[PDB]
Amino acid sequence: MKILLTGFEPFGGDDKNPTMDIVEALSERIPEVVGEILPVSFKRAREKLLKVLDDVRPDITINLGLAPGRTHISVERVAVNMIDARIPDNDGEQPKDEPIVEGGPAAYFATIPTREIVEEMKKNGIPAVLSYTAGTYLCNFAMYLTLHTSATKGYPKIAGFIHVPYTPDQVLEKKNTPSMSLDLEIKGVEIAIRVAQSALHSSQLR
Amino acid sequence: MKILLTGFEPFGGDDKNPTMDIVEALSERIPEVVGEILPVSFKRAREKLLKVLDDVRPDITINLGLAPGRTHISVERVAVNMIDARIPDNDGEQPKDEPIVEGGPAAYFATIPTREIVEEMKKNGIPAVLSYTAGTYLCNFAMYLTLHTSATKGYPKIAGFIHVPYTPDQVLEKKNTPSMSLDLEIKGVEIAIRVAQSALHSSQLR
Repeated sequence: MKILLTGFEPFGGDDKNPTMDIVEALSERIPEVVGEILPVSFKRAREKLLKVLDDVRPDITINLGLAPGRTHISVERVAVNMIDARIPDNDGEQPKDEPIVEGGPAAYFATIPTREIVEEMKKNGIPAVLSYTAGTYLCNFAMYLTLHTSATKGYPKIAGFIHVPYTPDQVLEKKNTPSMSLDLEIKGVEIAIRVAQSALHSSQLR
Repeated sequence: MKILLTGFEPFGGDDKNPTMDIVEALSERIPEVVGEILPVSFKRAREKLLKVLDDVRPDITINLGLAPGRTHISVERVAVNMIDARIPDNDGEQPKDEPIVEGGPAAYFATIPTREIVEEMKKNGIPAVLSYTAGTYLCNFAMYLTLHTSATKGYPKIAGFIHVPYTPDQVLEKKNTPSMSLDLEIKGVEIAIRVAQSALHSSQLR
């Protein structure tokens, strides 16, 4: 089984994006994991994401993103067919009210076992919650494209998106801004991978 | 031209729901507006909502709801086919991971001119913003059923959901809880009605 784990480069004024640290950490420890960091660019991310999906043909894909300001790890359930950039991307583009895929469904539900993943994280002492909006920026963009490729091409078999809070080192000068240790974030994503992996495996042994 | 405006009864501990005041105020002021207050009950709200839609055959339906804690009026763009009650309804029912309509689309986009409505509210000094999650409780439930009825039965022609903050009288004992005057909320919803009305009329010209 091959597992694609994607992350994103820094953006919006912050010099770091912890998803890069997570992807690097887990790809190094879990051999079945293939890591790819996407640029915060609608144009370039679309090309890069679709290319890796095609080249790797992963069985499972879990997209990662940083959610500045969130307090818990968020396991996304809904990807919407909409681009509405409240801020420009790293290339300066700021598209609004444009579909991600012309004629595609208004939304796609995540296919990895989202609730099971959230409960497993909590059992391990990790603050986690289900989320019904992944935003309408690059994160939602990657989530939708991944689920759309699954629905139309058959790969990955299942997929989802996980948002993580700022790590402590990112909020030293940010008042009233929540954070979560990198170690907990890595553990949470590791749990997400394993739970999705187990779920898919058992559905293939029937 | 028939416009259906729906609201909700009090719930979750609060003894008042400002949408009732809004619906009453606008129905008395605008002849083409028919008002209906839905119970905060998945079972009874489905019954009541579908019945009123059938009896009224509105051309436009704008569902209203109270969003405790929000700072601005929220013009919803996405209704999801999911019931995930984080708290029970007034009937003690707390369904989770159940579709609203079996086989229905994962989501329905609001069809009233959402961005135009938000911008017109702002032009009139009313804090308003687009929202991509109406929650997964009774509000999203009504939003989805309304848009689903539009898509499958033809009425209403266009629809959407608008969430309003608590009114000041509701947060006197609530710490760090935002509110908005009833007068502004009524004005905002009136604007939504007029803008939607104008858009529908213009789309039927030439």
